[PDB]
Amino acid sequence: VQLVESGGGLVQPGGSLRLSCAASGFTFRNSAMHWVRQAPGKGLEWVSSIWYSGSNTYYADSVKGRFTISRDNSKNTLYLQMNSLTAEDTAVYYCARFAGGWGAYDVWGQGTLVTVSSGGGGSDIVLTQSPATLSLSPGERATLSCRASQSVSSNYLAWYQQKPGQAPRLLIYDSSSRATGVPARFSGSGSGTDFTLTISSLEPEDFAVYYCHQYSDISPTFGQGTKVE
Amino acid sequence: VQLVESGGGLVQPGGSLRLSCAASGFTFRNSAMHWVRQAPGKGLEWVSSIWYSGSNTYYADSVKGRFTISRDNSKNTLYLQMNSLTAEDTAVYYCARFAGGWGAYDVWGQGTLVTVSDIVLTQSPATLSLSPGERATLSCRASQSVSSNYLAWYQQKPGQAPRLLIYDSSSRATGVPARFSGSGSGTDFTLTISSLEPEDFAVYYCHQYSDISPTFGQGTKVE
Amino acid sequence: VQLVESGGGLVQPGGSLRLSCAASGFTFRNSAMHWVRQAPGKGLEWVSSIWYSGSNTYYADSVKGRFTISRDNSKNTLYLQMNSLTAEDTAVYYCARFAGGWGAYDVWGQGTLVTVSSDIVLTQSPATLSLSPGERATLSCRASQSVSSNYLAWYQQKPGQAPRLLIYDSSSRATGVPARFSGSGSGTDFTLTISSLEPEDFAVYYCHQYSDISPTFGQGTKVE
Amino acid sequence: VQLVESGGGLVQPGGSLRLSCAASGFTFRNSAMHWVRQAPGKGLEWVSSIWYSGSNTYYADSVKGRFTISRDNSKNTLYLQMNSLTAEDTAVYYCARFAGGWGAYDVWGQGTLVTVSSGGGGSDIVLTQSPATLSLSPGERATLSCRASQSVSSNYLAWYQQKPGQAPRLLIYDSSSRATGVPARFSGSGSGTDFTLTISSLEPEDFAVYYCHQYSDISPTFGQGTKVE
Amino acid sequence: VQLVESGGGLVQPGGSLRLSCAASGFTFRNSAMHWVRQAPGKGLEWVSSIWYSGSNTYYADSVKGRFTISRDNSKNTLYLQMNSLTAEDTAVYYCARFAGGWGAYDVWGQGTLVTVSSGGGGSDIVLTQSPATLSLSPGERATLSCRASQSVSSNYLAWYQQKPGQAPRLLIYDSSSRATGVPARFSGSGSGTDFTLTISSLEPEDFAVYYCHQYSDISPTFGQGTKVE
Amino acid sequence: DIVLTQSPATLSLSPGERATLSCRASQSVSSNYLAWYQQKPGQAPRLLIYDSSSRATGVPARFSGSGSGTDFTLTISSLEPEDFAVYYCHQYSDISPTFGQGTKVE
Amino acid sequence: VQLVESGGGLVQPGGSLRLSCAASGFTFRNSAMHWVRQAPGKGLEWVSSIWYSGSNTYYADSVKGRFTISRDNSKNTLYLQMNSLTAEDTAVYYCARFAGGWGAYDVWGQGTLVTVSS
Repeated sequence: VQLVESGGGLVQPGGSLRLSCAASGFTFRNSAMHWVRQAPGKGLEWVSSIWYSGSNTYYADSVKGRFTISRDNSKNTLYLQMNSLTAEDTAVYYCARFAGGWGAYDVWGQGTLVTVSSGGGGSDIVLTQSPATLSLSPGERATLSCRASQSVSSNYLAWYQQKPGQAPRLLIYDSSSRATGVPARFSGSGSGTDFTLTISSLEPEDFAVYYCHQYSDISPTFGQGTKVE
Repeated sequence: VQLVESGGGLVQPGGSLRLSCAASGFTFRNSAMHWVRQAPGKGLEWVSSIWYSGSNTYYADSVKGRFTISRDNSKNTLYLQMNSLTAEDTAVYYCARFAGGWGAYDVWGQGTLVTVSDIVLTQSPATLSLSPGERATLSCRASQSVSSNYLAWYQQKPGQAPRLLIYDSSSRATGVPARFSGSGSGTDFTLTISSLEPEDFAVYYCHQYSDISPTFGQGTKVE
Repeated sequence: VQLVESGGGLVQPGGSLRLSCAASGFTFRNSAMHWVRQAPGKGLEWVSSIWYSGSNTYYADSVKGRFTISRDNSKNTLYLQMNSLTAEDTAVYYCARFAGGWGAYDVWGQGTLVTVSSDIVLTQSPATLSLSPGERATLSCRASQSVSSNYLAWYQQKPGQAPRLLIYDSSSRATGVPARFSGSGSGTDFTLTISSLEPEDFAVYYCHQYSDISPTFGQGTKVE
Repeated sequence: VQLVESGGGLVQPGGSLRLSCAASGFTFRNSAMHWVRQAPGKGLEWVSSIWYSGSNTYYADSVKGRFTISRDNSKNTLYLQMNSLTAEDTAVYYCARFAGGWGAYDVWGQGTLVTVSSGGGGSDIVLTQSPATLSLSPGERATLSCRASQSVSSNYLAWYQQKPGQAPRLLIYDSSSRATGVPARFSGSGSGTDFTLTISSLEPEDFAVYYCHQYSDISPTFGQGTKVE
Repeated sequence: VQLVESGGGLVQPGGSLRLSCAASGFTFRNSAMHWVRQAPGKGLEWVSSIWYSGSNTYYADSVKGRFTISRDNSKNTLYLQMNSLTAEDTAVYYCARFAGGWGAYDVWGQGTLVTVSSGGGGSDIVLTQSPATLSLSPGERATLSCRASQSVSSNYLAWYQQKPGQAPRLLIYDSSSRATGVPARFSGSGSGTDFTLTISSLEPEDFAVYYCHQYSDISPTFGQGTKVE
Repeated sequence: DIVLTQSPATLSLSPGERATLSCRASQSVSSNYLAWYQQKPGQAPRLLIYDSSSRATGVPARFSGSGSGTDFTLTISSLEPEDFAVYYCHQYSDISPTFGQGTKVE
Repeated sequence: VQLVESGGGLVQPGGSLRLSCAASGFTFRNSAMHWVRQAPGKGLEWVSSIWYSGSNTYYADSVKGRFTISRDNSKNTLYLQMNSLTAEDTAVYYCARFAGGWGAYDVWGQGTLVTVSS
């Protein structure tokens, strides 16, 4: 009683890949077969399902319209055709026999890693903002930090304010240059890998989420935001 | 059916005051009489109780040893002697007849106020959640200007005495790592911990010593 | 440069205790010595001060009239006499040397805990209700333990005036109370309902248990 | 039913203190009374027990010979006399009525803090050794670190070697001076707050525990040791 | 150049002992002499110090008030009088000559073991609680385990709740009996060596430390606690 | 099997006098688990002393128990008219409970 | 806190009889319950004992194999089934709560007379 999986690998975004799973030890023609995936460092996520040819194949919203599950009962083989791949599809994909009330997912393939990427061995510039949250009162000072994993060339770092339901608004660019119409109580500083946004005296209209942003290369990245409450 | 209160007023700490409550309209000889107080802008708090003879008088520990409840049934009057008063005894004191299953505190006196009697420091934020390596920026804002910039910062770890970090607003104490730094003047002072270590997670207090009545901020927890 | 503290402990209210702090490593004869205390879960608070003599001694209003600070320079010892203690004096007391412009409180004693101390907690909900005339006010009183005999009462208090009985024995409407007030519940969960609010009904409402020797009140619900 | 405690406080090592517990609301003279303590940030620990006349008083092994439990049924009071106190006796002490199969410790005193200390602390220079353990082979290099919390004046820092069951052996003193008879493969270096002991090529006799030691003030301190196995 | 130690041994808590160290091969009258101790499986710890005519003896805070260092230069002997001994004094004690900048502790005694015990090897029933910490939300169930090294006769096991700064509260006794005033959401079960405390639906006031406790013999023991946060 | 022997079998006394009753066990009574009971004509026994020396709740102070091992004594300091009855000692130190044969105070 | 006893009476030798004891005011389910008897003009005599589930029930030699002690914790009731009765069983029988170190027989039933005669 075994499922022998094959396929996967590293592919470009928008590319195509086909996974296969060869069964033995049970009457494959009668069994419902599913695909399950697991993103790196994440939990299990159902992908697709196929049953007898009098039923309908099912897909998760994540893959419906791009992936095709199929089976060839004469070869006891399950297939997953993966088209129009995106970096969000990066995961280990498992084939599994579904037994419902008689065993749930009782037989699993060993899993194959599918990574969808166009990048090299280097990483993008990662921005880490701290703290995640600041609870303050009007009149008080807010000091926000943005630290980069690599030095930001030319100090090409910007700060944005975003209020609920609204688009982000530019506050600071080039690390220290205050945008047009921005009150003087906003000020940025720092260079290289250490940047700071300071709000000298908070007003009630300053309570929002603040993002830092580096534009020193072709791969723009944002910080994850600091919420000022 | 009435309770007429008298007494109270403004008193020095450690002083003494007596309260009285004169009853009419019911058989005061038999009634259980209680005292209840209410601090300014607070809830009701029971103080003391007295009943018939052959019964125990009761006090709350806030007042046990300093207050004396008594009654003279021949004058239909209830008394409360309050000695060694402290600023936390400031409250409005009510006399009340206790009827238990027949009305609880169904009759109240009108109540009398007993009151026994600088630069405020406000720190921000109240709480900071950070990781090692990150920067902590602490604020201290005084209600008036701190002359000579006589403002200090202390670190306190749980269960231990406070520890001097910075005084004179910017002067870092002997043996304090350089990652601690203070700034500001007048009414806005700031303590910055440039790169946190796990032993730096503690409560931090600012402190002004520029006058006769030294005051502290209420502390910021860095967790 | 040490300060060796001793004393403290658990005592009954109105009792007495003495704290001492023995100094070494500096010219204690010349040093300004202070006492500082910290209640559980509270901030640092100055208590008293003593100087050269020259001795205009200083106290906080919380302790002035009951506490006595003193010093014996021949033994390098600081003293704090605590009389007529109250539950609000419960705190950890620190001795400290005051260096002013040359170190503020640069040396601290280890601190000693003084506890003056020795029931049924009432929790009201919600803390606040904003309503209009004609609307329904529903008040809850949740007890930490069962209230025997349903000995729970409700009082209404308007600003600056004494409380007034609305309901006692959980369900008994007091004399003169309009029928729009109603109480219910048993054991640990009690409710006061004001069916259709009047403009004079906007006040603070307290629940009250009198089923034992230690009567307690809820913390109040403000109806505005 | 109540237990009113009193006593406690701050005491010096070797000192004495008596704790008392006044009972009300039950037949105290018949009840078994215990003392229980709890060190700061630690769990509950039974200390002593006393019962009717004709029964044995019992003590924990840590306090047997130093503590004395007693009772005065005429005052409904329980006592604990604590002699030969040491910093390990620092705890909150509770009196408690023991009901056994009828409620275990069903009534507790409020607890009183007993702190035994001589004034610490403190100004002591803290030495931190790293790593705690090094697993190496003969011929390899051992590099040991000692970090001081404050600057070690005159670089008065020493290194000792200790093998199991033997006294420590001086290796290095004055930070860099190799003691007489110590092989040249041992060498110390560093200054201020950063010191290092290097064993250039390990021999089979070099596998032991190594301690650093500062003697630059009146309060000598040691590191907690690095084991080279 | 020798230091000959003598003394030590096994003593009961509260007892007394005197250690001696006889020097030869150097001008003992000029040397500063220290005592150093080492608890079993622990690091080195300085104890006391003594020097010349102007007797300026120093002690560690742990022993100040209980130990007395002295010297008799006419017999070239160092002494350590140890009073008010406790199990925390159990250690190997070394005498050592202090040479400061000319050798630190360059000469050590061989060490003598001092053990302070009243006969404690352990017939006591050990209770192990698991897990040490539980992070849950209001409304969820908390299941706490208490395991005994030996069978708990008559199921004399109790459960206590302790909030910070307050005395413990009896929750459960006789393994399954709910104490007076305890809400029905608390329940205990189990027998012999396997016991469980269950909080069916957590309330915000139920977040506290919980201890199990066996009273089936004359050496009562507690579990080490489970924190529900 | 622990035999309890009370003495004397009969005590003739007046109000105000002292009653001293003795119970001797054939073996040592473990933990001093010995109790005293008072029984009046036609009534159930009523506990006076347990654990050799513990006076039960509601029992007047004039009753007091003492002793250990094999020799136990119940003392009634000042006999009242209501104290004249039969008194039994009782050991519960093992799984085989035994009683004394009683001492009648008359 | 009381024990309400019932049963007894006059029955012929070799007959059978059941005694009952209804408890209130304490956690009966956890208490050890004993039966004690007293022959006319004689002293107290232990008869039987019962404890928690998992413990041994005990009988005096004079009743072993004929008497049966039992309990119904749901009804807080103690029973004594007395079979094969003989003139030697004539006595007043008491139910009692056994508190051990915390009060020995601190609660007694009022007793019921069982007489065996023809």
